[PDB]
Amino acid sequence: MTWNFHQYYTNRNDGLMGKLVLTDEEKNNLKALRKIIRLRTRDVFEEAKGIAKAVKKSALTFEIIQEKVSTTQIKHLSDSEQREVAKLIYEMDDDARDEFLGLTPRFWTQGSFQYDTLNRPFQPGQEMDIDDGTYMPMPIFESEPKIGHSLLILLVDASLKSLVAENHGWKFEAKQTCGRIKIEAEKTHINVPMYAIPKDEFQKKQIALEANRYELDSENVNLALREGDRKWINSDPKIVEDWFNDSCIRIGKHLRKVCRFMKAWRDAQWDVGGPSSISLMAATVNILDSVAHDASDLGETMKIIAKHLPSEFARGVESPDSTDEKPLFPPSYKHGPREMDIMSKLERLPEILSSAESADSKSEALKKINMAFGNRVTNSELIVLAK
Ligand SMILES: CN1c2c([nH]c(N)nc2=O)NC[C@@H]1CNc1ccc(C(=O)N[C@@H](CCC(=O)N[C@@H](CCC(=O)O)C(=O)O)C(=O)O)cc1
Ligand SMILES: Nc1nc2c(ncn2[C@@H]2O[C@H](COP(=O)(O)OP(=O)(O)OP(=O)(O)O)[C@@H](O)[C@H]2O)c(=O)[nH]1
Ligand SMILES: Nc1ncnc2c1ncn2[C@@H]1O[C@H](COP(=O)(O)OP(=O)(O)OP(=O)(O)O)[C@@H](O)[C@H]1O
Ligand SMILES: [Mg+2]
Repeated sequence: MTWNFHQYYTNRNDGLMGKLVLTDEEKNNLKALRKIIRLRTRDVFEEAKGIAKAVKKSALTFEIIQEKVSTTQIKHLSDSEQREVAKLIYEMDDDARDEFLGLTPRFWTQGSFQYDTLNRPFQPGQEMDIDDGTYMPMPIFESEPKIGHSLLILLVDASLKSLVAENHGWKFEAKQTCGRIKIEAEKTHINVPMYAIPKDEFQKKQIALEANRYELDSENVNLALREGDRKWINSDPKIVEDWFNDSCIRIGKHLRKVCRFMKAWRDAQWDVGGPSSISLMAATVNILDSVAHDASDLGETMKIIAKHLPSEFARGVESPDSTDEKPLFPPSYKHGPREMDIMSKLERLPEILSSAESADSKSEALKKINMAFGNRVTNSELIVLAK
């Protein structure tokens, strides 16, 4: 007997899609969390700009600057951090100070929350994440921007830390590409990567936008590296977003669904680790662009995807952004223990899907396919006998 799994995957209630898509409680909870961080980040920058504006008018001692800082939200930084902030503001150039007084922090969400691939967590320790980037409109720079890299990082840290001090169960964590607020009890964390963009082009596009009811020069979108050798690196997140969105248009609405399923499979096989979300997306896109498939039957499509995935990761997965210094996934001749473990799981997937298809009953078919996605869908009646 052959079983069809289309309803198993796509049913918005009892199906896998029904288990992966965020509830209104979780979705609005993430939006509220993002709103709080955006408000605080802007308020913190205004407080810092207020101190700098006082400096501009009447010359203040470094002593007075440090006491002003201690009263603001910057106080939630360490004593050494508070002092450097007061030092940077005090030792700031006259021309550099004018640039800062006009600094306007902007925000734009990237990642799965933006292109709607965000799944509900499965195993303990797994969390939902919002990738809300902060943009700093400044003049184009080559090496070091007008407004210091150190100052921008500290002010963002102060904003995040000030929110942690106001919430039990919240914790701050610094990664290489962003600052992070972790909410363990809610299985949630928000990442805040900082970018530098051309102020002139930003104002231009903003003026045209408001009058019409717009991506800037990609080479001038600089990501701030916290612990890296380089303070800045040209990493435009818009490249990945446009790539995936264009792929969804080119391939169809079933692309986001199958991408969710592979990520759910990833969450089921590893409590932590496994292939990156972007690597799964890129590989899946390559398959649906090269191999014929039927969107009306995502059960067959997933089988087709699982069949070709191992060869995709073996070849190595190229990044949608050619600017990337590394591929999303290494080729076979560069595989270590980590990649071999991933290859082992990938080769196992198609066997699991086939086994579930040849099960003796709906009940048996459910638990077999649940080997790939874990126990989420409990309704075996979603599985129908193949015509
Ligand atoms: C990203 N971007 C980008 C560009 N170009 C290139 N090459 N790379 C880039 O990364 N161009 C545009 C943008 C960079 N420039 C801008 C970034 C942010 C803003 C701005 O006014 N943001 C608003 C919020 C936008 C939002 O919530 N938006 C919502 C969308 C609507 C909603 O969710 O309700 C959201 O963030 O989810 C704000 O700061 O309050 C204005 C311009
Ligand atoms: N160019 C480039 N961008 C990346 C890479 N990895 C992550 N990013 C960016 O970082 C953002 C967040 O990526 P992830 O959180 O790992 O992927 P995701 O789609 O959010 O997956 P989940 O977080 O598991 O839902 C993405 O929107 C990408 O733009 C990479 O290797 N190259
Ligand atoms: N090439 C890149 N360019 C810009 N940002 C990136 C890039 N790769 C990852 N990021 C950022 O890092 C986050 C992805 O996290 P990563 O894959 O580094 O593991 P992690 O979440 O740091 O692991 P852990 O949760 O154990 O700290 C994304 O939210 C993204 O904003
Ligand atoms: Mg993410």
